[PDB]
Amino acid sequence: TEETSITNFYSRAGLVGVVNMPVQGTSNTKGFAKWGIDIMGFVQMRRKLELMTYMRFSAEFTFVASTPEGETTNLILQYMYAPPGAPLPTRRDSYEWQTSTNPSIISKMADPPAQVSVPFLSPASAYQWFYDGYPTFGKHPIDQDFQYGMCPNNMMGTFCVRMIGGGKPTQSVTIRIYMRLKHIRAWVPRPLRSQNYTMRNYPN
Amino acid sequence: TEETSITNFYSRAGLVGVVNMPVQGTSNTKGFAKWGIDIMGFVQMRRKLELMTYMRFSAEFTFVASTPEGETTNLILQYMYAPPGAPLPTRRDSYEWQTSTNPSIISKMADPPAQVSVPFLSPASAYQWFYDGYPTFGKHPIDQDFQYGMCPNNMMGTFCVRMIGGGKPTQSVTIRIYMRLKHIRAWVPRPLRSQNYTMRNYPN
Amino acid sequence: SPTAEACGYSDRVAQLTVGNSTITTQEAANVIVAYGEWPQYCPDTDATAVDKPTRPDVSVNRFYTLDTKDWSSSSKGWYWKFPDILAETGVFGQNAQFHFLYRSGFCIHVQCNASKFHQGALLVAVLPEYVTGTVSGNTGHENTHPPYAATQPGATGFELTNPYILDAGIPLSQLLVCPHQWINLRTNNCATIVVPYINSVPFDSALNHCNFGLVVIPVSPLGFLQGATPTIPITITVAPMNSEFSGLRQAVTQ
Amino acid sequence: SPTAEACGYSDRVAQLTVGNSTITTQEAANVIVAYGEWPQYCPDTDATAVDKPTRPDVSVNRFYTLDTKDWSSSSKGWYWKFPDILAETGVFGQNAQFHFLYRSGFCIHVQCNASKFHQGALLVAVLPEYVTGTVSGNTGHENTHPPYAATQPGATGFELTNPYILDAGIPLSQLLVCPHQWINLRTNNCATIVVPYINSVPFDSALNHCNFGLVVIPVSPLGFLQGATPTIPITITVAPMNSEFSGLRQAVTQ
Amino acid sequence: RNLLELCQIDTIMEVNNLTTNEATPMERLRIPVQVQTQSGELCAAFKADPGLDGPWQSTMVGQLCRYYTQWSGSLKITFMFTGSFMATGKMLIAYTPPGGSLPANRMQAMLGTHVIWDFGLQSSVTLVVPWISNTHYRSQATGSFFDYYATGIVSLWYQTNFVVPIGAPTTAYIVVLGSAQKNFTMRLCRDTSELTQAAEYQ
Amino acid sequence: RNLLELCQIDTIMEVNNLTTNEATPMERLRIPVQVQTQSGELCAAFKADPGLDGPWQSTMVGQLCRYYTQWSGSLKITFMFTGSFMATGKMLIAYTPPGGSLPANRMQAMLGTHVIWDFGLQSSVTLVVPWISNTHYRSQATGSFFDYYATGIVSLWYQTNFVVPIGAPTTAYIVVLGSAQKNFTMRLCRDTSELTQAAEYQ
Repeated sequence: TEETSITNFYSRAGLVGVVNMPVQGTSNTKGFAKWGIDIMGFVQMRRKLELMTYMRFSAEFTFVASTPEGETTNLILQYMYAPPGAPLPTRRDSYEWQTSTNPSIISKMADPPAQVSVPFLSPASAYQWFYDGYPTFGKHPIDQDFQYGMCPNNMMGTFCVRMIGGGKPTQSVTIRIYMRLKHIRAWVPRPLRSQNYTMRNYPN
Repeated sequence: TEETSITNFYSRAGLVGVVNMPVQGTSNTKGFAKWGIDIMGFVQMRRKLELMTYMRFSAEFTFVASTPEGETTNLILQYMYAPPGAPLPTRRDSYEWQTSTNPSIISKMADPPAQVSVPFLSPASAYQWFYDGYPTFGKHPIDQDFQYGMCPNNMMGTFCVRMIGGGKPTQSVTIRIYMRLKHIRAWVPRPLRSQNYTMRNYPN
Repeated sequence: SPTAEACGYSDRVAQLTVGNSTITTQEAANVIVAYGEWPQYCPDTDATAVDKPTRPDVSVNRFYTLDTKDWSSSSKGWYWKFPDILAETGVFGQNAQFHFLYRSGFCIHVQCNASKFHQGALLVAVLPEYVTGTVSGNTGHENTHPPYAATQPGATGFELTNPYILDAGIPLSQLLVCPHQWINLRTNNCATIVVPYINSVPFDSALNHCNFGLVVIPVSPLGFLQGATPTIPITITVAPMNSEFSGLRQAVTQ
Repeated sequence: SPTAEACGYSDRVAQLTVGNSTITTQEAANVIVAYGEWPQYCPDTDATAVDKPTRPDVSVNRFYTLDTKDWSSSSKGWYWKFPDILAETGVFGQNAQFHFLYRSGFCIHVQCNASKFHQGALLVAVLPEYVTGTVSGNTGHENTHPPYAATQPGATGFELTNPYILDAGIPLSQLLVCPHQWINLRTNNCATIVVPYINSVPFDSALNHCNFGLVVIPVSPLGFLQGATPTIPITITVAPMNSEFSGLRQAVTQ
Repeated sequence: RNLLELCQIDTIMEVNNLTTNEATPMERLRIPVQVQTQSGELCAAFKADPGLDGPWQSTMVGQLCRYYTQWSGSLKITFMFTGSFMATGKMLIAYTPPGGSLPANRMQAMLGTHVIWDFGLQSSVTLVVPWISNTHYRSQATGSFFDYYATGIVSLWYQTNFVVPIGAPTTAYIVVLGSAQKNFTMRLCRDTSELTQAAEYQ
Repeated sequence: RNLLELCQIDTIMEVNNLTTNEATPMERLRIPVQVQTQSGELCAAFKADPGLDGPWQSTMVGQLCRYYTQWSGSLKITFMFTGSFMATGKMLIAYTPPGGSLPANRMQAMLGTHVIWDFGLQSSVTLVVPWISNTHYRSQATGSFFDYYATGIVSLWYQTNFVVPIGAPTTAYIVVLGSAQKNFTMRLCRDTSELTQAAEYQ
């Protein structure tokens, strides 16, 4: 079928992650929400992506806001998008947040929901779901050891999401984000695995 | 006339079903509303469909929300569409509801109303309004007996409708859904019946 | 136009040919073909199966005189499940029971010992789905439901108690909507129908629920003097068109 | 189609040629080429480096009989990190250690002393990423992690304790998904694979994490009488295709 | 697919709504004809329009007519003579054109539009009923109010008689079929007049 | 990229789900064959459909089948004879077409669809399993309820025997591979039946 192909399979939207900024809550009292952006983060999504070794990503992002109530309130949220190079905002008010370079979108809660399309971010021709081996040359201690996996290439960057208010919010906001991959070309033989637990869904 | 033909007759929108999720009500306290989707469910619609043995369905769905008050409130409702294969959400919060594969639409109450178009779901070339005979091979008890009708082919699937809130809603929502059939090709001699009651409008 | 008088049809003749059988009856009905179709062999595009079907044409496709039933002045009709009835008899039936999938049209001949006098035309019809239903306790509360034996009448083609009960819930009057070849029997009582059919379900095992049910229910009472014979048998013979079956396996009556 | 019987392949022969070496084995495997590709030399468009690479073809590309391991009835397999193993030996290895970037496919020959009797086919595979993982305390709490020595097995191609442990977490059953040339050893036990590969990472130093790991893990137990020989060595020889390296600099084993 | 196709259908409408039983439409459905020495007796009558009589409505045509507020089209009513071969007898079937009343007379009835049936001559005879109307379309349900609605009446009478060798039944039946002519149309669809759901469902 | 491509993959499904250990699929995976004088003993049986047995599901094909509610396609199961060269023996591998039961008989089993294996003649033999179905597509998970779902059964039996010079092992293994034919399709994707996340993450 249609379904079989990657695009069809992939094309369904997914919830990459949700971030909470409680109005009242001490946490996210500070303006902060930023998220690093992983294609991963979805347990289910992770496995599927894992299935193929490498892919190139083009994606649509959809933004929706909902409270735990599920009721929506009026906030004007502007969230900008940082590359990995950058220093991030330190605080809500933080200066950088008024930044020239991070993609700025201004939306209200409804929104009706903001949508964007976002490019693949990697110095390399692909994102690797797994790496075996260090990004680092130097001696390889037991301490350093955690380091094998990382494959920094698969590091999308951050979304920083800023609220307007200097003061604390009256009302609480949480964000859920959905990604569609606009189109993926993926090809490589690679097993999906079911096995015992090194960790969640982990080969290794 | 124009009216005579199936499309003209059919084309009028119909209310396939309404689902209630009372805010306060203990029922649908849990996030749950899912509905299996039957072309049937409309007594009147049922008869008309019954008139022709088989049809292929292409349809438009229209979504509207109204309370028993008839007043509208602001909720952000996302309802996704499940195929029959699937496990359904168990609860409001249920994990699957964050699902990659079920068609997700995000709407507010107004909406102004969300609309969709939806394909025919059957492994078979048609949906049969009636079946005489079991889906099942095995021995045919008096107990099993209820089983003749079913024709599982005519099983559209589920809409699962999710509210955002982790907590219970403040306000009560009910959903009415309308279907238009985008276009139907139906042909087969088949009587409409008026008769005594085996059951509602039932031949048999 | 058709001759007004006769339910007929046929003074003239009818001949049905099939492998290793030919039947001709002077007292016959002109053939009426279902929906203006004629039975065909499933197209490649049509067929999922991917197994080479076996089409024993002659032995399978031919004349079975399954049953005779005498007719009283009035009688409750019985109707005949297509797949089972042949199934009981061979060769077709044995294969049918044997093989999972059976689909085919067939030609049907119903004949009575010719009697001019006979009146009170009888309705004959084939119904694809025919989905039986019960009084449900007659309260309607009962919600009651099928026999297996009922489901598979076998050869006998178990009768329906009541004419609308005939399947389903369809009044004698309304039933006409599905076309009939009536036998008035006012003329010779014979009917010929070929029902090529395109089935609702793309495939029916017919091992189970029968593809068709052939029904016979009298519209008009036979009326007649003391003067002449109380009885005339009605016999039905049918020959299937080339069927398609898949799934060779072991044999099960099921 | 391929001969059913043999894991084989090759009664007939195989010959591997490389600079200043040719190896032929009667008991050989027919070559299986990875993903239907064949190793190539990096295109100009492909290459960022802007340094003229050195392609010592012969000395570098040729036959190294890195190691032999005897095989017991059953043995835990070891798998062989591509870059390091050659690296230890020259000429290739010296350059490899010397030079920052190494990328190339290579041809692999695995041979055993030919024995008809041998059974219990052994799986051989190459895996690009192969990313090792630990029991993590077997609670799973532990979150544990690599040796450097493990990372660079060097020539030895340090063994994996458990077959699924082989990299990573991939069950013996499932592992097949990455294609293998099995040596049943039922026939002559030899395998030939050429793995041209397009690497996931556009460049890997391979000074560090190895580009490939070549794994050998027995599917089926060797079974045999007291009657005949308890031992047969398995030896692996591989010759790289013309590699590309950049960064001349000083020498570091790293 | 078109409803009209259904309209054509042969299915049978009872001559007059006479309910021996509600349950069985049959009793009304067949209309007796018997040897009767009297001359020009009324076999049966029904309002031609399908709606009024009811048995028509029960039939597909009637049902559909109920559906559409307006119908125009020639209706056809076939009658089938179920009696024995030996039997013979001649009948008169007349459409009484609107503006007329039911003739209540052999002579009055005959003139209208009629056919003479000859039994044994023809087992079955076909009556035809024209569309004659002031208005281009007619409304489905005919209340007391609407003349424009009203189609007219059909009546059957004995032209000659019914006759049979004894040794043959005195009495016989005729069965009535009806259909719509090729040109038959309906308009102004309404909520299902044909069927009303006993109960709606949420 | 297509899942089907994965389906094709050689990777091995265990003949029957026999768990010596949950941890090691291997124990079930290889199926013993030994010299046995008896005639027509049952080597093994599994429900042909990948879902039921489980080892299939464990395999790529099985896993994918779990993914899609409906699959249609000829499945192929290859068997490999790991025994020693010296050994020889002949086997029977049969698909029992749906509507049949598992033959439980050499004779019954044989007739179905079968191949005769000759060891030494061929180290490996390839069984093939056709798609035979009433319905165009079949559902993935076969509950008690759905016959239409059910593919059928596969069973292995000793045609001749297993024989070896002593000096050679009495007992040997066979390894089972399986794949999907070129024409193999799936539909009605579902949430990952193949894998369920132990826990979801916020």
